[PDB]
Amino acid sequence: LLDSPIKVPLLLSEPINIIDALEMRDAVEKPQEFTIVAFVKYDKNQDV
Amino acid sequence: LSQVYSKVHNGSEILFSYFQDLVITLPFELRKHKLIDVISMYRELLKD
Amino acid sequence: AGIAASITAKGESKLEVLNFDFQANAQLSNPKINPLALKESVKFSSKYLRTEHGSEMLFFGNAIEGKSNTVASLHTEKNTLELSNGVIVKINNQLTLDSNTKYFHKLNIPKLDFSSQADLRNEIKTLLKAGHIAWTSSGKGSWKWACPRFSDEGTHESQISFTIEGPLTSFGLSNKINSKHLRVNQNLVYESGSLNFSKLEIQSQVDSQHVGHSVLTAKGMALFGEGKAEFTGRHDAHLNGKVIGTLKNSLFFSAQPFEITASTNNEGNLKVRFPLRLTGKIDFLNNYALFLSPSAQQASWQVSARFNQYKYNQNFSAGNNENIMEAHVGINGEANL
Repeated sequence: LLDSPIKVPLLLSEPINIIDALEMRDAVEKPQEFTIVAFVKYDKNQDV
Repeated sequence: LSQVYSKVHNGSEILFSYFQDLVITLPFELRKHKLIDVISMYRELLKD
Repeated sequence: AGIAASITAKGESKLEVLNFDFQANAQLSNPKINPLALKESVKFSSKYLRTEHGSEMLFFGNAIEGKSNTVASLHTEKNTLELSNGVIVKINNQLTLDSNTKYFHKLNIPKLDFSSQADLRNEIKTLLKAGHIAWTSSGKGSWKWACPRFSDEGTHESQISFTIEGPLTSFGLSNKINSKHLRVNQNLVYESGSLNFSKLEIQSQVDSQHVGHSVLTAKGMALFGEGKAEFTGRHDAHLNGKVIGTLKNSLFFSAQPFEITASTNNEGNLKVRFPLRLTGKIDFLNNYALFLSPSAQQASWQVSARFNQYKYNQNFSAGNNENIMEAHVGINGEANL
């Protein structure tokens, strides 16, 4: 259920499934991988 | 009536083929066959 | 004071159409003595669609210069669409603008042997000044396509001339269009100087093989203060095809101080080819003549309407004179049974 395609719809209709383009044979027991990494920083000169 | 129903059935068959093509090219647990059978029964219902 | 804002967003997957390549940049500059410069450029690239924009605004006090272009282009197997716009605006003492717009498409659907193409240039040049207006544009475009249900080709040319200076208005319209089946020229001229006169002139010339020809010409000269009106109204229509005949309309008059005369003349000889080889014989004479004076007046109206085998003449003529009063009614009509 968690292996469904994820995309932003510029074109809503998919001529080929993203999984099909990925060529996987995903099963229920296959651990799908997701990792989000975000960094944010605001810089103030210590030279006052 | 026969001609109109034939045209509508042709359109429905095109849609069914497209949907089946999408279903086959997607990961699934056990429901591919169920959907295909539902579509076939729908075609028979259309003919009736 | 300046701010640098740059963006690079890249969402990647398969189905290249689904892959976009976005970039946006923004730069601002502002010294204490307030000449301001602003610039922008935004880019996205996905196989399905690509549109590009760049705008750079400058503000040197009284002097402001605006440049901004945007061009989009669609690319698919059946068709490739192309739209481009460039805008140049500058404001120092007058407000003059130009905005060019090129459109293009080339759509081809070989499933039914269909090909369509159209290039349109839609450009505006406009100048604004206190006491003067200079506006004009050229609606230039052409077309072509060959489809079993529909096939056409031709060129369209529209020019719009407008201008203001002092208390006189100048406006010139002239449309010239050519097509395989329809050919027509439409010139229109108008001018009126303050509260002095009014010049109206019409030039319509329509060309049609199936219908025949039709000519409309008419001209207007009205002078104010003295209350003179003198417009010349004429027209000739040749009818060909299912309806064959001639329609002529002469419209003459002269409105003058204490004198007004109207001459209307509508004439038509029409033979309409109905289904089953039945012809309607329409022939009518509708003729009018009027005169007006403070002491005497007259009105005459005469109709001679005839259909197929039924003919009807209706005669009426009234004349006001101190010597004699005219009052007669002439009614005559025959209907074969």
